[PDB]
Amino acid sequence: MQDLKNTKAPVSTATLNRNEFDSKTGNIYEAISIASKRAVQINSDIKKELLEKLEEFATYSDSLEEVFENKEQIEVSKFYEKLPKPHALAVQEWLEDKIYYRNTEKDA
Amino acid sequence: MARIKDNNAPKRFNKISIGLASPESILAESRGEVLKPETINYRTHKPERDGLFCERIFGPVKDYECACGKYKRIRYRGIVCDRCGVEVTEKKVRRDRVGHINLVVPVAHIWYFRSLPNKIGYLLGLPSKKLDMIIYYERYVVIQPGIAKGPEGEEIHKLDFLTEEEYLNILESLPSENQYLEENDPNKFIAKMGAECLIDLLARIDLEQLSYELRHKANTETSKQRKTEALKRLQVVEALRESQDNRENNPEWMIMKVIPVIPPELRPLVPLDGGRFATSDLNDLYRRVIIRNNRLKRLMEIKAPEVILRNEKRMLQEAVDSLFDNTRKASAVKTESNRPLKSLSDSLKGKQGRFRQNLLGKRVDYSARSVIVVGPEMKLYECGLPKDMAAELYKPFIIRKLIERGIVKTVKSAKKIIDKKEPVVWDILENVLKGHPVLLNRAPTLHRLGIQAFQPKLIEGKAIRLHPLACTAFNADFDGDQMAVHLPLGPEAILEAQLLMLASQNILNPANGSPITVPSQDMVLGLYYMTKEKRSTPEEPVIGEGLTFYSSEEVEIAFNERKVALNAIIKVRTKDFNEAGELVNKIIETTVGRVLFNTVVPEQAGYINTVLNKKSLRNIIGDILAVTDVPTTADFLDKIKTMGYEFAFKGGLSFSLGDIIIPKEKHEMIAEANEQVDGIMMNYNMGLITFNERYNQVIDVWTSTNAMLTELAMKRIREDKQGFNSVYMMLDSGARGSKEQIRQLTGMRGLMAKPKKSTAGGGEIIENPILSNFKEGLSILEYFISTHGARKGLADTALKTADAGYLTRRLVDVSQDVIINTEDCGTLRGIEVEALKKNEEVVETLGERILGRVSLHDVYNPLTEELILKAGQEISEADVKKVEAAPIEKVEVRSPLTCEAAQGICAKCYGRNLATNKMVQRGEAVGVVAAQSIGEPGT
Amino acid sequence: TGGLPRVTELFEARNPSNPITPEDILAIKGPSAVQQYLVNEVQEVYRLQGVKINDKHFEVVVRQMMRKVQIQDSGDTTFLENQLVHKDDFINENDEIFGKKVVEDAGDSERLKPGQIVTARQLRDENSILRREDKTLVTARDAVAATATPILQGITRASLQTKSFISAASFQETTKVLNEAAVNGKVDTLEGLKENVIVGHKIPAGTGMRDYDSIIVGSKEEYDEIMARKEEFKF
Amino acid sequence: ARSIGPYSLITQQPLGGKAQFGGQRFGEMEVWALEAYGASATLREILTVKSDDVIGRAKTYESIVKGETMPEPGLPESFNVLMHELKGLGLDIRLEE
Ligand SMILES: [Mg+2]
Ligand SMILES: [Zn+2]
Repeated sequence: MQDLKNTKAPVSTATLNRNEFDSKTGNIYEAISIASKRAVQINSDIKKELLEKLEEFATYSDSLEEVFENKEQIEVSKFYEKLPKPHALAVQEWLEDKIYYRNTEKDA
Repeated sequence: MARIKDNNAPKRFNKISIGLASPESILAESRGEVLKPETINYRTHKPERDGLFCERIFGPVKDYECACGKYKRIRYRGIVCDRCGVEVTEKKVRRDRVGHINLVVPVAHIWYFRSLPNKIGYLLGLPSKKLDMIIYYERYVVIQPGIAKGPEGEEIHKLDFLTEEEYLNILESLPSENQYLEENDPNKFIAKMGAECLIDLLARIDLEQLSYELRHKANTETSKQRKTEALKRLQVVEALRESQDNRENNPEWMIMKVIPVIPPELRPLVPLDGGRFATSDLNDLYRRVIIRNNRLKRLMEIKAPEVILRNEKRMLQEAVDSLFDNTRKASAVKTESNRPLKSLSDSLKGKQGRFRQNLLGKRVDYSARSVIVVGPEMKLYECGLPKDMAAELYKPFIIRKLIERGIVKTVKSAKKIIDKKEPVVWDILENVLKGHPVLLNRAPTLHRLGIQAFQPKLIEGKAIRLHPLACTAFNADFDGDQMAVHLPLGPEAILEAQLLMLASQNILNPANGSPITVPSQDMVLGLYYMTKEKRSTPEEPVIGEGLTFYSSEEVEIAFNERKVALNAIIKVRTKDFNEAGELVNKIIETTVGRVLFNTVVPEQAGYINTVLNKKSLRNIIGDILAVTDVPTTADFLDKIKTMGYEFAFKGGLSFSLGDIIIPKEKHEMIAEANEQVDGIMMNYNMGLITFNERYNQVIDVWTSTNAMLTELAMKRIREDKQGFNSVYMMLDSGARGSKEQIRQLTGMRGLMAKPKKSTAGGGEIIENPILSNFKEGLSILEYFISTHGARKGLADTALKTADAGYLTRRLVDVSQDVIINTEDCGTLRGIEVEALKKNEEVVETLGERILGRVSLHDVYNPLTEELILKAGQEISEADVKKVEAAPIEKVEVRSPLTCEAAQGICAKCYGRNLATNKMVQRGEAVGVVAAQSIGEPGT
Repeated sequence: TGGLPRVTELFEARNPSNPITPEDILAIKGPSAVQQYLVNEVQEVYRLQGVKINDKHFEVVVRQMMRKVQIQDSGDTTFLENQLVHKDDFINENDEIFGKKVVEDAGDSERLKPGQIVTARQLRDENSILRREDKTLVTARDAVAATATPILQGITRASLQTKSFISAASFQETTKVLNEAAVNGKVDTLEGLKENVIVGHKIPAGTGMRDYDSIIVGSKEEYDEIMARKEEFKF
Repeated sequence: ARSIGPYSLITQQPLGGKAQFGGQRFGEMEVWALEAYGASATLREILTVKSDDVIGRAKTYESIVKGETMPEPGLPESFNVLMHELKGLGLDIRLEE
């Protein structure tokens, strides 16, 4: 699993160098497609980890109130919220050559 | 309620196939048969059983409720009621279920005997008129002569046309046993009439043999007209034959025994206020068809006389023809208001058809719109977003974060919290906005820069904050303009926006590759003011002139200490390119403001030591992007924007009546022009010159006076305050204003054109120009004169914007299919490009024209034999300089016109992508970019 | 005020009200010369107003403006006199009919009728069979290829004759295009932008090319671990 | 500003106008801009799951709320209407993979 605590991906939108992004494939569109597929995978993994963590801190309350207050759950959710977005993590992985891609049609 | 997972998986497809519809196919797709022409009961507003809106065929009107109300709620899903026959399901099914109409007699589709060319006529070889006589039930035609012979003994041939009397006579002359023969018996005499005859005749066609005979006839016939007709029939038969390998395409399917009925929701019966109903024409046409078919069936059952039966069959054919395409009929069925009814065919063509109305444009969710204000403190990739707009747009993301935080367990409670605008909502929205850009669009979107991606920031108020540098791309000012906000949702869309549509990435103009995020107005004026030099005078000594500095650090120290002026001429030691192109330290005479400007300039660009205007700024940004990457250029743009704004604010540059210096000699030269005009007039009165000559001389004198006055006014304003006059600084920098406008504010508005309606010649020029200017004030007469030109200009713009848009639309339509699909097609053909010269003046240099192209062959220097250009390589700026240094006048480069690609254009023939100053990459929609680039300036 | 009408006239291949017409240049100097003339004229009109647009855009447009040829002799091909066809279709038809034989007189042959285009191998086999049967031999003539001359269209006419039937129906003459497609059984492969916009699929440009749907991605560390495990299991 | 709201009768598109709480119109020229950028996914998402993909829009909203992967776009309702008209006019149209 990725070390989300020590990730170098930018938190917000940043001006990325297009030449570095498409250097490996020679086509910015192919790189964008690969990055988005990896971003979908990263988002799935992050959702699974967050769901497990929330289930660990989930408290069973039988009250019929519409608003609940769980400070530990709120803190965990805030920590996950402050992390970079999945697509930013995918871009950071792509820049660091941490994404493996293969074209099935070209290798057939 | 969570939407039910409709297990009808979205049919994945990459191919669309069309063909003739078999009756069996229509029966297979149909859910039932429509007997009654009634639509609904006028009292209970419920659909009539077996009608055009019946619930047994098309589906229940109410969700999970049958027609009779026996079964209700979702618990009876999939159950068809035994009492009313209506399936218990969703109302949405009333959009997909199709009905059918079982016709008593077959009928031909208008599309295949009225369209040019007619398919049935070319298949059967019959002319259109004869086919019409067949279809509308006029004459019988012999399908099979058999043993029947003419009254005089003449041989009867196939396709022969017989009148009713002739048909009866031939039947009487034949033995009764002939009628009892099977249709496959060659001796049987078969002669029918109408669409039944048409299907019987089409089913007997050997398409292969028909193509054989048509080809042989075309090859052997000596008549040109007959050869052309044979080839034209051959065309239809070969097309229909080529249809067969793809799919079952049988010619007799052109005559339908069954007519399908489209789902009712596509032809709605909408009740209006007051008990009135709004109905589509399609309901009326279908109702007419059922009425006529039922009348034919009844007349068949009662065995009506043959003339009446043929008339009713012809009227059924007319009803079917009208329902398919009414408009082609001369006697089209019309309403009481004489408006022709809209048929099924009319739903497709025209500006209001499906294709151009509901498929090419749409309204979208997750969208917003407000007024735009200037956020000059923002970065190039950031936009300010009002709190309400962000809360509504990002509502489901905020809901997700609320459920994740455990505050609310349901989406309803999350919506309640969001609507109350609690601080936790803002705390979550601040994180949600990060990394999720929005798309800003201003109509009209003339080029692709009309939609750009920005990183949103929460702000106060109800106006969207826009970065000033995006205004030129958006053509947006802050006089009341509005922009639409579009929110991408998926990760692919977000990455697409960030990596292609981000404002920081869109520095270049795709039309030419020049920078489009150039500073303007306040920024340019401030940069010009800071970078301009001031020399010392005894009245106004300049602090710090002549000092030498070890680097920009000491210059900054002195400026902050107020020991040197901003415009002082100083000497500093810093990096600059030498004659060899290397980075060395040298003492260069400069200005403190120029040093401060160079403190933010990227190092690799050298030292910039010129007074900054818009043109020089554009060239500087282009060079900086040439030597560095896009992010560095964006940071440079942000820094110079802030610097220009700050140094324009600090100077307090204003507009006063004292800056508009009307020359004191204005009256004297107006008087001299008046004496010259008087000389011309007295010359005319003595007959020395003609009327046209006097008019031309007077115009020449007045225009010479205007030119001299413009030059004198410009000189006065320029030399005022050593070039630091605010109006002169505004004009010279290119921030705002032109020479003509300053002339009108200071000199004389000059000659004006008459509004006369002369059909032959253009507008004549009034011999008396507008002597007064806007500082002196125009008289009543002069103002009335100028109103003509003002109104003319406004009308011209308002009327020609649409023509420019239409040209853009046509270009996009003609160029949409050009996409870079292959890297190299390997052509040896190219275009020979030379420097563009007009009237002995080089308008475009050879290097500028060949910049970004791919070389055809290798090019060698004729003087030094050095390899300047390699075949198959892009022409970069360094190669441009090398070519300009060498005595080369013509360069052969690969061009789209000479490309040999199978689909679209290859990458090498296109050359450089002007939006990135890099080689074009596979997938670029170069055709749309070309169309937009041509169309935008016209608007 | 006159620049926009001039541009519209140039792009439409319209003869001037006082006729050099592009058709004359195409007839005399050739296709490349007329393409260069059109590009230069349009770019000059745009330049007079102080607007800089690269020549490559006009070149791309003019390429689409010259995608058709006019046939001067049908030969034995499927096409018709004075018909406007795609250059690719003309070349494909000429290549398909090349080297074949058209039956002039069928003689006593039962498998061949007069008027069919047959390959030389088939004709030789049929004549050999007839010779074994001692019957009259089939006489066939060489296939005659069609000839055509390049023509220059306006933007409207060029757009009006697209290959896909969905796009053509969307543009104009919906009835005729739909009729011809339904009779011909035409299959639309969705190769343009207008078609995919209409149907709501990914456009075949930029990110949405068909090659990119076949790409399989994954974590490089995970792939290396999987490969190492596979190698360990192979031992 | 609108995330979701009422939809029209025939086209099933989101309504227009501020009084009806509707979305903005995204027409031909702006689609040309998207095509020029090569923004395939943005154009697909806008043409289907934001305008007239009835199942797609609901599934997309549910996925955004629950944080799941975005469902694949379906057939727009405008294309369904076009296909139904062409079928009612007697032309056999099939979707082939
Ligand atoms: Mg405005
Ligand atoms: Zn090429």
